[PDB]
Amino acid sequence: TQGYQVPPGATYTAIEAPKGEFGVYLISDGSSRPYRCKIKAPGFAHLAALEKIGKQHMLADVVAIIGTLDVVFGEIDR
Amino acid sequence: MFSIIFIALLILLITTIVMFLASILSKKALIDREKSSPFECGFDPLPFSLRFFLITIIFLIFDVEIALILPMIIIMKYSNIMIWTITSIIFILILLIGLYHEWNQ
Amino acid sequence: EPKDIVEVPKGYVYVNNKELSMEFADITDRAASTMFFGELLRGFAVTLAHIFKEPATINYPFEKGPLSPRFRGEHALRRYPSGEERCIACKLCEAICPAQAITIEAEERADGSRRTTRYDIDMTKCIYCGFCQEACPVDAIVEGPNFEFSTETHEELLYNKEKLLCNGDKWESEIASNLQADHLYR
Amino acid sequence: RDAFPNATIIRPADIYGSEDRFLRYYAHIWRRQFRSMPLWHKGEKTVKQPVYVSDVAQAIINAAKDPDSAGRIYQAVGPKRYQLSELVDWFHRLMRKDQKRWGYMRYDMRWDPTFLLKAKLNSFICPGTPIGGLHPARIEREAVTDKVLTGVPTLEDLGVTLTTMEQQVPWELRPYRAALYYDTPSPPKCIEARDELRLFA
Amino acid sequence: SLAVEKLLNIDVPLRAKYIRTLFAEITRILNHIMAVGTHALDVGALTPFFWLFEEREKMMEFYERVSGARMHAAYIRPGGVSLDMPLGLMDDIYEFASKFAERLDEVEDVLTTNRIWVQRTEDIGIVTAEEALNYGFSGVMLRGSGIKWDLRKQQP
Amino acid sequence: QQTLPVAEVAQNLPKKGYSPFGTKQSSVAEWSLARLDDLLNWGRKGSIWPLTFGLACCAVEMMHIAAPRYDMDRYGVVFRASPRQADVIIVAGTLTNKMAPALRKVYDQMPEPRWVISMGSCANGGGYYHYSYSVVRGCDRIIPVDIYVPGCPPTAEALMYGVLQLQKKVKRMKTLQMWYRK
Amino acid sequence: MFYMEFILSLIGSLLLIICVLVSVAFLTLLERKVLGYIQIRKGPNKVGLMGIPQPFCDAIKLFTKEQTYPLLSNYLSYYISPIFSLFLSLFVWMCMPFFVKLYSFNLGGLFFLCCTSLGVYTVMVAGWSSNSNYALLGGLRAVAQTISYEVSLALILLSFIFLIGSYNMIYFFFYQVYMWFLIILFPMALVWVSISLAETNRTPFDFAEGESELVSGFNVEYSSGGFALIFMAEYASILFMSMLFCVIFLGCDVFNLLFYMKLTFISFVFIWVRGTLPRFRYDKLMYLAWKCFLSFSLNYLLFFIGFKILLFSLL
Amino acid sequence: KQDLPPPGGYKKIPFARVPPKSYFTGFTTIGTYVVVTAVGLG
Ligand code: SF4
Ligand code: SF4
Ligand code: SF4
Repeated sequence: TQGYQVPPGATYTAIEAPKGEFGVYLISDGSSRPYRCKIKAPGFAHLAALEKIGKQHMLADVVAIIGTLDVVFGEIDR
Repeated sequence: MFSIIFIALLILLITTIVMFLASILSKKALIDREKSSPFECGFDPLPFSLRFFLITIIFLIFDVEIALILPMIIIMKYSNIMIWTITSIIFILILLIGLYHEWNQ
Repeated sequence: EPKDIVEVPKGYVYVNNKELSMEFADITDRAASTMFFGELLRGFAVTLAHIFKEPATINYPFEKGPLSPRFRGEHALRRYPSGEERCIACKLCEAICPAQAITIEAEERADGSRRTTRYDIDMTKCIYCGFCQEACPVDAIVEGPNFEFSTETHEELLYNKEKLLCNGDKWESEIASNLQADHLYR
Repeated sequence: RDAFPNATIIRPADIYGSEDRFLRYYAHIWRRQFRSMPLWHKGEKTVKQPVYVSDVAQAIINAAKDPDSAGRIYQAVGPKRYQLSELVDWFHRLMRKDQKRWGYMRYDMRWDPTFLLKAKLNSFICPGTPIGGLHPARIEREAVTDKVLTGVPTLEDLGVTLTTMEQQVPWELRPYRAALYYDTPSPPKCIEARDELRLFA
Repeated sequence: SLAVEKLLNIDVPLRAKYIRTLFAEITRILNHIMAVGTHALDVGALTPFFWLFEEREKMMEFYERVSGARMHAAYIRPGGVSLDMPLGLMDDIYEFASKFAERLDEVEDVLTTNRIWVQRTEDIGIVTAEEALNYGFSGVMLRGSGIKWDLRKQQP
Repeated sequence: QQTLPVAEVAQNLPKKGYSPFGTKQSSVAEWSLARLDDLLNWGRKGSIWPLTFGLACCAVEMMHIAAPRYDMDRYGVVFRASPRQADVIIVAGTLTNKMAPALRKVYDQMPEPRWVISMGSCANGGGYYHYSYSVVRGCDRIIPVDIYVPGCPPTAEALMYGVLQLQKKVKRMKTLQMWYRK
Repeated sequence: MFYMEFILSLIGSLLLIICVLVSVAFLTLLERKVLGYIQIRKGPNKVGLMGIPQPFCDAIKLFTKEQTYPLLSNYLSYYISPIFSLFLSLFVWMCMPFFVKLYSFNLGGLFFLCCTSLGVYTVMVAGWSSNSNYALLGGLRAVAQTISYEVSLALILLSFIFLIGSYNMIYFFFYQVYMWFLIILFPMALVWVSISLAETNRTPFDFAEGESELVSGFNVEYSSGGFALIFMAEYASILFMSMLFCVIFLGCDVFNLLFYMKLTFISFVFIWVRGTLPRFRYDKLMYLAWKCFLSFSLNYLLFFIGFKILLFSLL
Repeated sequence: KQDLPPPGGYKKIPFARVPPKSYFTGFTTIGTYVVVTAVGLG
């Protein structure tokens, strides 16, 4: 019915996703619900450099760049 | 050549008749503002390129050059052999030297 | 064997670390592979060898692919072997439903039982996660084996109590077999 | 009204909008004849007061909700009267047909039996709906001017603000514009009551 | 689960650790099959997409056996795993992993060292070491450029 | 429901036939229009071309009917990237507020007949982000949907069951009979 | 002049057009079937019996759907590209080597180069009239690759005409009576396969008309009959390239059934490279068409200039 | 019984890259092409 009482505190864990580093910044207020759960997706930081990488490349070059960036936009858009 | 005109006009007439009957057979629905719009992926919406124009110009120069390489198959049995060989070797060799010089510069 | 540009450590493996060979035999081998399409010939042969392989097409719907006894499909409400409905309106499933699809309204019946007056599962909202069957103290709500329940109309996926009871009546044999073959894992 | 006594009768004059039988009918290739539109008495005699489809839909809803509209005839007409020649010229100004290379010309329909023969053949050969709605009933409907009746209520008694023509119609005829030749439009002139009485004299 | 377990100070058993390691590696192969198939569809070679998605469907059958869903298993929970492994799951995982290497070699026979794939993948989008370090790159984008950072060994 | 017929009862039942209308039409023109509509629906159900519209996770199962185990290509079903060349749009994923005019414009540029398959709980009814600030509560508020495939990631047998249900809907389309009765 | 020559020429040309169109439909069936068998999956099935009337299911569907337009006002320029595309694809077949006389094409290679030089014209009107930036980009890219290998194709066929001594296509038969030209011209066989997959848009040269970097190059706004005529024209170009490979390299063998078996085999090879190779880039394809293939063309044309001079002294 | 490995363990799962057998050699390919075209010229 109501979730297990996590002690109040902040942690940031991060493991090796196949895309990169997948991180959870989980902050709990002592209740059964999390106060904050920020998700570090590696595809967001990989996609943030597309503006510099994609300049002075061709169109098929950019198609291959998103092909090799290994981005999934569910975690990028969160 | 007169039979070629008749068969080409028949192919054109058959294709226009097939497309006219396809336009009759096409399902006519209500025309829309957004259905007539040009397709850009998703959300709705090029200048002159000089590199493609010099690609067309290189194609034109090589096409007119090929149009002088075209006759000499017939002429090989009906001309002077030394003159024909000198012109053919000089023709393709100057073409190759020009291609390699435009590659290097 | 080409030399290493970067010395490979013990716990790592390096790709594209080989030096480009400069002896004339390897240069002629790479030249013949470039000129005569040898690696493209190997790719064409590997492609052509898969025509002679068995096709993996499983010919739906005469032959259907493998499932599991733990499989999550259409939610359904079970019944006791005596015939009384199992759902005691205890509302842990709605409390644990993360998309909040389940709506339960309960009144006391004429003999004094706790059983529901309304049990609705929005299957357009249900995410088929199986938290309700784990949070069910009796074995009332269950994930049935059915997944061929695509509907023509949006309202037909709003499952009532009578639709869930009819699903429990229809799918009772396979659900009971899965629960008999799966209860010691849970 | 003989069967259902408390039946509300909304009478639209001519309804314009998107996917209509007014602007699309005056927008079609099959209506024109060699870049020239035939009109009855050059479109000058007939005066039409067209109404938007959202206005008559709001009138239908306001009649359905308010129960004082039982058995009352509601004249559904627009805000201002226009004659057909100025309407068609304004439409062709909106579709960028006013350029001199297009060759726009308005001429009398009664001198042209070929157009009526084309309309009859179009009503004949079409199995479903005729193309452009060029049945002779639409011809007689565009021939008949819009006459309002005094003492019979108008949609402003149903509490709907009628949309003016110049706000809505350029949005409708924006996809219908022609391609510009390689070589804002003026609004049309409304016809008042005294000018209509002078024209019909 | 490691976030909630580090908040709760809860240590999982060793069988749960090995099950999560094996399914994380199965997940890693599934992700890289999706990456290779998507990249080959974007470049143009559409054959290894289906050639590897058969293998991907076999691992999704493994996920379906262990949890009951082909994806979104909801299987790893804070405190271990939700359900125990069914009997004979590893007797299929071993046969599958024995058969997977020949399919890997068949993919590299058509994708690796094909000159068109090299022309679409070599000297394209060059990322330096300071680029990947400053711009927050992680994983393969770190290790494409030469950085030896793998989080499965540095912080186990 | 109805009880599915017992084989003692079903042996007395005659064969259904291919045509849902039946060959018992009275007029010869009505029968000819019925067979022309049967041929037209056979041509339409013989090849529907869905559009590559993959919004979210559901689409990972959508490629799994492209996959060699399920093999959508032997059902007339093959993906087309351009919306003009496609018959079907499969809404496979989560329609958001920034995604709404893109989906509406892509559907409006598709030519009619237009059948829409809602794949997954985010596509129909909103689903697991139904109470979100930037998720449309199902795609039925924007695009008119003919088939609704239920599972959160529909198994690929269930998506192909939705495809076969769409083929049964296309086979049940009555156009020329309605024209004769219009 | 005898009228049965005109009557039989008309009958043979119309029979050729009909059989080419039905072979285009069955070539689409063959491509969807064995292109599936390139991977593990099966081809078309379950329609009719064993998937045979699947192209007729395509033809009934494509001739019934709503003919949409890239703009609402003026769209007659949208119509003239599939008409001329199918006209050229059915008109190029008149220079096929027929041993029983249909058309006495003494210059058949020039006719083939003419129809290929109109291929750029039909794809240019395909690109421009579709009113989209994707359509213009695909049309410019297709015009770029087709005029880039037009010069190469002219030089390769010009090197082949030196072997037979004339421009008559039936003269390929008399010079292949002892052996095929696949033995003597195997780098020319690989180069001619790279040529024939470039003028007709196939997967190795697909930056013009692909589904990855563009959604579609010049078929992006073409649908409901126009796409059907364009698709039939492209597959007729594939059939013509298969026949023209089978005439030049493989022995012409026009009567034998083994010639048409080899034509189906070269169509199988065209679908075999459809499933295998990835797609080239714009810069690498400008490198390929103007440097490597052009240098090979001029060099091995010099080789046959020397060889035809050497045999002229010996004969 | 629980889901456990068999006694003696599983066999060694192959993970290395084995190349396909390459019969041809570049000198051999060039020489055979030269010999084949020299017979073909005659
Ligand atoms: S948890 Fe089970 S018994 Fe309790 S209310 Fe839900 S379905 Fe009924
Ligand atoms: S499976 Fe999950 S989403 Fe569906 S009713 Fe049960 S708890 Fe709710
Ligand atoms: S319905 Fe389920 S599987 Fe589909 S997009 Fe939504 S969360 Fe993903």
